[PDB]
Amino acid sequence: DFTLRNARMDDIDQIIKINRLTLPENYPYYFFVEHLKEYGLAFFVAIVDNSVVGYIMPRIEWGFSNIKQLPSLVRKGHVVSIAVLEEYRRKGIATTLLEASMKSMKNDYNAEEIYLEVRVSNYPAIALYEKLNFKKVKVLKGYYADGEDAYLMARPLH
Ligand SMILES: CC(C)(COP(=O)(O)OP(=O)(O)OC[C@H]1O[C@@H](n2cnc3c(N)ncnc32)[C@H](O)[C@@H]1OP(=O)(O)O)[C@@H](O)C(=O)NCCC(=O)NCCS
Repeated sequence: DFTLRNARMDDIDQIIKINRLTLPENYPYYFFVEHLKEYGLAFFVAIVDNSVVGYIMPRIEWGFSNIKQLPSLVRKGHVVSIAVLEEYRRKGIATTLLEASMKSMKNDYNAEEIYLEVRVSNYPAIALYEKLNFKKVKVLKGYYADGEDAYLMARPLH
């Protein structure tokens, strides 16, 4: 009962409201637009009833590796943001978004790994990443503004 496709500039508003509704980290419009162009092949939306109800926003970076079994310097895919509207959760959306984005990160921008930051209290997110074989590879102490820690979580791509 849903549909995956690459993000397009007319989704930006839907993407923004979802961001505003779901998350405390509320980037200005131009931030989504810029990533959408730079890394659009790996930028996906989830669609139900011709509405956007979930999105994933990537950045591709180059720098030091997060993971033991990778080389020192690497191309890495950074999940900057991912949200699904509360009404539509547990229906497999965030798993699919991550999978599409990873496949793209790998085959479109040559990522060797994909990492992210997640609040240590965000149990259902942590559960989703571990299920897709992300591992906790660092605890960022007092990472968020309120002072909450994050786990940096990461996973190689071959
Ligand atoms: C809710 C959220 C964590 C996952 O979205 P989702 O669409 O439900 O993801 P999925 O349906 O693909 O869930 C797949 C797995 O993630 C875990 N998971 C997802 N929602 C969960 C929930 N309420 N409770 C416990 N585990 C959950 C589970 O391990 C699930 O596996 P399973 O259903 O086979 O048992 C998150 O992506 C979201 O939409 N909103 C929360 C926003 C947030 O706090 N952080 C997002 C960026 S850090």
